[PDB]
Amino acid sequence: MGRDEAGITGTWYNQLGSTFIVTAGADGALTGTYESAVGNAESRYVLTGRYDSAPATDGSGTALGWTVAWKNNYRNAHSATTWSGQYVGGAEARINTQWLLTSGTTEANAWKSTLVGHDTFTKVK
Amino acid sequence: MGRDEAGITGTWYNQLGSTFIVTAGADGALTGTYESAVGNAESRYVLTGRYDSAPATDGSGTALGWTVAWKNNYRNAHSATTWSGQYVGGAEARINTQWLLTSGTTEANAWKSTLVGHDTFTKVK
Amino acid sequence: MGRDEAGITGTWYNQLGSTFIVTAGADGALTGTYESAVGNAESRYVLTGRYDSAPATDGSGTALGWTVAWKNNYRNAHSATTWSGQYVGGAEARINTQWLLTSGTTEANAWKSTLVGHDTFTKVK
Amino acid sequence: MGRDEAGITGTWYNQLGSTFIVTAGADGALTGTYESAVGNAESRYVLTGRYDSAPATDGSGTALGWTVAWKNNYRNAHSATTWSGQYVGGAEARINTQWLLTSGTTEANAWKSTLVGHDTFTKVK
Ligand SMILES: [Cu+2]
Ligand SMILES: [Cu+2]
Ligand SMILES: [Cu+2]
Ligand SMILES: [Cu+2]
Repeated sequence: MGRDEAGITGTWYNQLGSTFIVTAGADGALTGTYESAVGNAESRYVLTGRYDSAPATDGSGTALGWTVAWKNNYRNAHSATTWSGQYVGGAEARINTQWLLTSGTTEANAWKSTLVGHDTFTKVK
Repeated sequence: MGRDEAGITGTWYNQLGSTFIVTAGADGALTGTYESAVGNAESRYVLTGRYDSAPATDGSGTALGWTVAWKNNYRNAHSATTWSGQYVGGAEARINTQWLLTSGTTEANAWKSTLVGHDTFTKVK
Repeated sequence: MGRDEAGITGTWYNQLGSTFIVTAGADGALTGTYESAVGNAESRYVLTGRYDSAPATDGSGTALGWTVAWKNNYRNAHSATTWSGQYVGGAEARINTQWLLTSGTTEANAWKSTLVGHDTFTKVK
Repeated sequence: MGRDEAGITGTWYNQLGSTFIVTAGADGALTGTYESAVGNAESRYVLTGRYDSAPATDGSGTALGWTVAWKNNYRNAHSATTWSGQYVGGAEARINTQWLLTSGTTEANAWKSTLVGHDTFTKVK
């Protein structure tokens, strides 16, 4: 029922070699797993997020976001990343994101708690 | 079972007058609703996210994040915000965040798609 | 000649206890020194930046930004911070900023090169 | 005298078609002009910034940053962008950046004052 439900659902890969597996729900839900090719991470982590299930029909992308807390049965990196971005459909479909990775810190170290970057996800590679 | 499950669960208010209502699950899940006092928003929006359910015990905060897609039964702002931050417990408990708000745009306008800011949430006011 | 040339010029202090000393030029130039209370820093560092020397007169703030490269005669932290923000005049004058702190890294570590945060500067404390 | 003084100095182009012309000083100064291919901008704007004039020699990039206030003789967009990033030398030399673009706003609208993005600059195209 969601406009890009079919387009978003599936496996995505970013420029670092990380793998994102997501199911988009009719209502706007995103659920899946994330596996990072870098950092203090191993195997799959739970992700959850939201997307605009009724986007503009004027060539605009579809806004979405999701979160991974970097705790699973193997490791705990005491941190969470949120990706905020848009899905762009078509022959070379893309999810273009910026992200914020916050670590748990003392109050004294909170100024250096948050990394920022950008990931581009594609259906191939 | 989550260390700050009790501490995170409940109603939070930020510096803009927005209201965040969240339930923290034992496993790391965050579920709830968000009501923004500003922007192209009215009433409650679904949120989902994740938190570190077993944080460090050295005075460090608890990493977490969540997403709101700004579509509900009243409005659709074709955008999504992700908050990335940490929960700090105690007498004046806080969730200190930075956020990324991405709008759906054409490819030509993608350079101006994403706002960034910071929200501090407290249990009062 | 710049509208907030007088208002911006002088000594500013942020929430971390850092000290910013700046001279605003008529043309839009910012020149001065920065001393950080935190991180891999000691004593004063050169800063340079720019501000809007003819801002809107509708209660709006004055856009500005500046850069510090964290090399001086004492230390080199192989990094640079840029602050982007606005000056708000009046009895409790403020410079409200967000910043990006990029470290020199290998290409493999570039994903974790950039910290993000927010500093508020006041004329007192 | 600066390690990458020669490498940084010159004309750079980003993915939007914008042109950055910079001179790197021996001491760490960056001076030049910026011409944006997008947004509320026309012709050249003054930029100033800083770079690490003695970077690490372990394959690491060179940290740098600069600011443009979007006022010149043609237009005033009541805003300033800061780019924070690193210069990576070699056959395909790059300046990889993230940026913050703050507009002058009322206090009520300050939450939506700041855009964030990322630009990659190359010596060709
Ligand atoms: Cu619409
Ligand atoms: Cu631990
Ligand atoms: Cu004007
Ligand atoms: Cu060194």
